[PDB]
Amino acid sequence: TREARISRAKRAFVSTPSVRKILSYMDRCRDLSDLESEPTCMMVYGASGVGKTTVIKKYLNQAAAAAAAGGDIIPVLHIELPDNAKPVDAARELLVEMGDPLALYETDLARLTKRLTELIPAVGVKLIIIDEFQHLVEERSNRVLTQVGNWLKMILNKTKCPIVIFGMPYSKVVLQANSQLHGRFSIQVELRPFSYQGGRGVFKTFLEYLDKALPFEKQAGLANESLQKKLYAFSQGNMRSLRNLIYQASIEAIDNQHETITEEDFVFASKLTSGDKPNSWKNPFEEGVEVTEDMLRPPPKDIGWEDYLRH
Amino acid sequence: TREARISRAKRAFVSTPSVRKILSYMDRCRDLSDLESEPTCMMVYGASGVGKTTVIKKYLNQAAAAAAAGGDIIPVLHIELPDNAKPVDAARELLVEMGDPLALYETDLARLTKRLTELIPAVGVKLIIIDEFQHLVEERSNRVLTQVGNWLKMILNKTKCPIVIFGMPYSKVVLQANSQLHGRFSIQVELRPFSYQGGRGVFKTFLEYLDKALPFEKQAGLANESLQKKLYAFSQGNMRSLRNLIYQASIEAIDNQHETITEEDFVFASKLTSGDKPNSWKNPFEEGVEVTEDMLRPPPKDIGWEDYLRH
Ligand SMILES: Nc1ncnc2c1ncn2[C@@H]1O[C@H](COP(=O)(O)OP(=O)(O)OP(=O)(O)O)[C@@H](O)[C@H]1O
Ligand SMILES: Nc1ncnc2c1ncn2[C@@H]1O[C@H](COP(=O)(O)OP(=O)(O)OP(=O)(O)O)[C@@H](O)[C@H]1O
Repeated sequence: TREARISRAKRAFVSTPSVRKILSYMDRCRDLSDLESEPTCMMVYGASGVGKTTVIKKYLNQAAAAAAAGGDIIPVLHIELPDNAKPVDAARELLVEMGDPLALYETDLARLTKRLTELIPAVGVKLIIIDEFQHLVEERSNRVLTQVGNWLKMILNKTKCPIVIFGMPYSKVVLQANSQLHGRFSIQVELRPFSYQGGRGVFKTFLEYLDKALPFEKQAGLANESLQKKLYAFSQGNMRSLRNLIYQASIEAIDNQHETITEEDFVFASKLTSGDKPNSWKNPFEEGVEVTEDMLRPPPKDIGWEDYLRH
Repeated sequence: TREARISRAKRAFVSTPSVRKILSYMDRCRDLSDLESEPTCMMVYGASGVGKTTVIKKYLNQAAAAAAAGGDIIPVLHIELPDNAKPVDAARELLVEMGDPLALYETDLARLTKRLTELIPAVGVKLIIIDEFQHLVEERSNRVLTQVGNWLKMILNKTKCPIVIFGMPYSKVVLQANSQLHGRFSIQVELRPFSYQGGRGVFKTFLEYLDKALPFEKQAGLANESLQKKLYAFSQGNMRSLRNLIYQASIEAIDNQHETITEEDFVFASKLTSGDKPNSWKNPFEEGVEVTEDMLRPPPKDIGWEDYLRH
């Protein structure tokens, strides 16, 4: 098995230009906010499985590895909002995250704000990052709760720490609720999936950078004339499922004697990870499924919005 | 009676490949976690009576027999969470378990964390194992409490000891509560019951290894053409009830003159241990009950989830 090759095949990262555009903007946000005056407050979108958490873990690596190895400073922070977040609920988890506090046996929402606003200059927080903004909409109706939104405006105007919010593409109507939240968050971006399969794409260079990143030491055989056809036939532009199927083929090749990912084990990888796909999506690998041109069609605009049509 | 034969008939263990897969993964977790950097933190599932406690007692035998006979080291630990566990409640029982402390007349949850984090390198804990993770969901509603979850993340990030959590299959939504708990627990497995009765199963080899493991010195007569039919008719794939009925037949055979388990005393064993079964489950042994093919049907996916539908 040689589990080093397995973990080294799973932990692989390809920097598409949108990702480095993002990380450049967050360093821009980090040492552009001067902690004297009003911050910049970027907002990042992206659908399910487009690489968001990988982006922020890249960011806390390249921004906080040496400063977390040096001492208890914690300049950048990483937060997910729990579902249907009460303002005291999000505030207390954001508080027990940073520092070494006890911090949550009292739930009073004024005195823990006191403790968090005295601690946010005490350890020297350079940036606060929130992962999951779509948790503030109701399940069965599309009312949105902005107790946490006005609380986040309060902690923004209290201490001038920059905030970078990630979230689903349907989570922006929450920002359409509070207009002061809408104006305070100026930079919204678009981390949409891979667009086309027609040729000379960013998809190409991503694919062959992943190919040299793979643990097989000669060639992976991928990013070819017909392979990206069935690859884009399998995953829409969907980064998580593409990488998942690729990893599930790579483990199958390293289970036995195999020199590269080839045409006997990539099929069984299509057999496993075909579960999340819809019924009208077509299964292209086993016996005779040639792929029409309309099925490599680019992803629509409401690609991170199908959590929202039904209600 | 000859109670040696009774205890030697009760304490019998058959290593199906999923069990040795597990124990290989926990030795992998034990001396893969280096106690310098971030651990691996496996999670194990399994329904009621699938052999979990037997697996961990096998593990503390084969991992800690000689080191517990040598001195007070206690490298591996065994913990069950009490029901509706307060963080101080789970922490104090995890504390009085290891070492020889007094440890629970104070319930302060900061200073006992102090004592436990100075003691976890003092005795040299190699691994902490928790049995019962399903105790953190509410009875009447499906709110889950994650005071203990964030406390377990705290003790995970404080000292870098690997943690192996066992639990019910419906207990994974608790891990879906905290996303940092979800990401910190990477390896989740599937200890599901025995799948089919159709032939050439793992069930076969398990059955005849149990047959040679039985105290009768010629043959047990089991694992035959028609016996596994009524065996899988009695127990679904359910290891506890299968082993229980087998033991209740073996005691009945050794109560009087009997040379093997046979067709007069195995019936009375079906008479006793038919209580836990549902009403629509069919009782197949007494007079004329031939078993249809649909009743050897494989167990469903929500087989460890019927504690969860009603609320
Ligand atoms: N730039 C990249 N290069 C290689 N693999 C990537 C890249 N970005 C993401 N992946 C893969 O995609 C998978 C999904 O990542 P991630 O969870 O960050 O997406 P996401 O949009 O945050 O999904 P979710 O929002 O549901 O968490 C990861 O397992 C990772 O291996
Ligand atoms: N590999 C095995 N070989 C033989 N017997 C076994 C094996 N595994 C389990 N058993 C039998 O199954 C019974 C139930 O064991 P165990 O309690 O570990 O299951 P469990 O899933 O932990 O149940 P619970 O979770 O309710 O404690 C035991 O009495 C044991 O005799």
